[PDB]
Amino acid sequence: LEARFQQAALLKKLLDAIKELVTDANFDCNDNGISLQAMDSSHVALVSMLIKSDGFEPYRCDRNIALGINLNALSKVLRCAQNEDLVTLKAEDTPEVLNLVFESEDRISDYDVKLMDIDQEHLGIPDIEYDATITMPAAEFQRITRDLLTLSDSVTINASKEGVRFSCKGDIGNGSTTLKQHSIEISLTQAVTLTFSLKYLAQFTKATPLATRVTLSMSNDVPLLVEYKMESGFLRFYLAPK
Amino acid sequence: MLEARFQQAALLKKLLDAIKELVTDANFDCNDNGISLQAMDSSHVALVSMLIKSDGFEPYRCDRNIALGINLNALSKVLRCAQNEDLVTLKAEDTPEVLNLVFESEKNDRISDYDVKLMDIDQEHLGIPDIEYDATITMPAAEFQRITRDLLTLSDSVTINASKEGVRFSCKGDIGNGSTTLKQHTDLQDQSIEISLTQAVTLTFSLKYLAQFTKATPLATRVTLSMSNDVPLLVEYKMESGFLRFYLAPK
Amino acid sequence: MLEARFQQAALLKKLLDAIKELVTDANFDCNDNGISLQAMDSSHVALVSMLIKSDGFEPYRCDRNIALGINLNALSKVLRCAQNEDLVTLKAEDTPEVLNLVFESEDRISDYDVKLMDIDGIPDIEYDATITMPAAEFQRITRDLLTLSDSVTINASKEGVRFSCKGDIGNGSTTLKQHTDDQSIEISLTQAVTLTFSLKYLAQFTKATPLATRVTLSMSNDVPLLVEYKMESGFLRFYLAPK
Amino acid sequence: IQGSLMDVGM
Repeated sequence: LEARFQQAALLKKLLDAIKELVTDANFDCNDNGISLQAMDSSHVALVSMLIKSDGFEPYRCDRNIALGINLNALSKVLRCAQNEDLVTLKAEDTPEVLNLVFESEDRISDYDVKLMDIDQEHLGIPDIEYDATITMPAAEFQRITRDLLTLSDSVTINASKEGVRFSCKGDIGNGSTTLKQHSIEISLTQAVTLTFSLKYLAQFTKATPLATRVTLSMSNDVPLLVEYKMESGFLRFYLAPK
Repeated sequence: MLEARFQQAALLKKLLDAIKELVTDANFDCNDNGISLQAMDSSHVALVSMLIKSDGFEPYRCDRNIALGINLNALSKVLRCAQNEDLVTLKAEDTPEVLNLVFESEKNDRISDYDVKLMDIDQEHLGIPDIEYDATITMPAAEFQRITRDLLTLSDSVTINASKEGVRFSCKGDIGNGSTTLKQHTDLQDQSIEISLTQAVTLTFSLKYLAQFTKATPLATRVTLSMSNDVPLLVEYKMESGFLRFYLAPK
Repeated sequence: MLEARFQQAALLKKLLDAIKELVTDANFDCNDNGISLQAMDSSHVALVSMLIKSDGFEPYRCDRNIALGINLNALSKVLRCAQNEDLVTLKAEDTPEVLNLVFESEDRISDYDVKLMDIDGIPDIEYDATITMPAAEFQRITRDLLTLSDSVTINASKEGVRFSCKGDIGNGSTTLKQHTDDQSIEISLTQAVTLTFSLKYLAQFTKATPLATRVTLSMSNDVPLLVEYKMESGFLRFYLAPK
Repeated sequence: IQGSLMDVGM
């Protein structure tokens, strides 16, 4: 395994989004790229990463490898890189250490992160027909979930012709913000109404700096899909309703 | 029925930021003239008086006279859900058990609607009628903030001397002691220090309170302090369409 | 009777910011050549030596040699009441029980009195290796390494100079070579030196970063490291014992 | 009260 990124800031940002929610995970490396799929401690939410090999300069993974990593440890080490820097990931003899090298143009830093052993599993993600979907500024989805969380633990989300509606009830009082089809795109095939923990949605919005747009997809009694799309891949969160 | 709309939501936010640390619960007294608030701190040392005139509202209408009891943190939380750019609209009923707020992008994308539970507050009158003050200063709100900030790190109290010779702020504390003094001085204008004296005055005040008053700094680039012997200090921040005033008892 | 005036109050602020978290109380020893300070940390691991020469003062006058015992937080608090633009003036009477400061910027004027207290040898050396580099880089490296471990080991050879960690997270090294562009990394070696130091202390030394764009580290085996920040009109130096 | 993804297929 040898993979190099143009910019170290985008690796930093991914880990910032994931690490609060997942402490340990396997990074599954292929010819197609590096991917990650994991649950939170409580099996309520699921994360799926994909950085395609397109987003690497000299990217090369001969055989298929799984790298078990504490994501805090990785984040600490990634903070030692400047945003401007050239990251290089290397994994050579044993899945016992992951090597990172940061450079610019101009000096060199390099670090080793101790790996661990995690288990293989396949939570199958039934791909499907989402009755309603919204896409909007990532910034605004962040603003709303931030603000609602200060009033209560849960939000309920209504999708209809009226537009899409986010509702609270808490001790302070209650209320709602609603968005219509103005940029905010909507597509409902039906109406859907579900309730979710704002603790989890707030953690998903740490992905805001990876993409200026975000996409929420729903169907009755089916986990919500929050998707942040990037070039050369994606980050996705699946959340079970209450 | 009360319906009042503001061209901006930021000023509302800023008012509540200045008041809420000092006053936890208060009645907002709504009239034909506008919305006003008058309240004491926990310890009855300081008094706040708000006024947003009906001038600062677009379709303002308050038929009868109403008093809205609110926890100011609760209100501040809800007001933070509005963008600075947004169009606030306050609505109350004749009961009333709740205050309604609606923030419209109005530019125009999202619309948010909240209800804040009210409470019941003792409609107690306090008295501070008008006075002409022996000395008054106006200066950059920012400097008054700087000085009180800095002096508070040295001691609990400041003494203030007004005279022909400028205004003087003095400490004594464990670290040591000292003073800053401001002379008459004109910039030709927000940066100027205007003084107006009919009689020399010297009083001592808690810097804990003055520090809390300086959270109003973002409401106005100029601030006005007014004094007379054995009479509460008046710190005033003036706005288009009303004012915020703090009265502080000397030690 | 001491009277000394500075152009800029921001420089006095910055010195005290660098020193105060490492030394709580110290004597400022004033004489004809200037004002100087030499002190240890609580644990006798590190030593600070200040020098503001009389060159860096407008009317400077210290009749006789005196020692001013000061709590450095107290002094820092008071110095924070001065604008960066302001004109500091230090005054101490023949007694003395208090140090007087006056700040003026043409014109508010402020003046303060700081209560004093009573408060209680450097072999000069030629060092086997020395490095000079951007103060900013030495700060970044020590900042970054400290997040991984408590100690760094430093190797000097003609391979360049190397800073190494090992910690629970894993480990790191960064290495600097002899590049010549105040961005140039200059190295000077008479023989190879390898020592280990607490990154807690080095991190505290890097609070001096705003006093100077360049920094100089000097080493020899079994001899305290010398981190030096040079200013127009004097210097600030840290000596650190290896582990 | 909250339910898990196992509850919705998975």
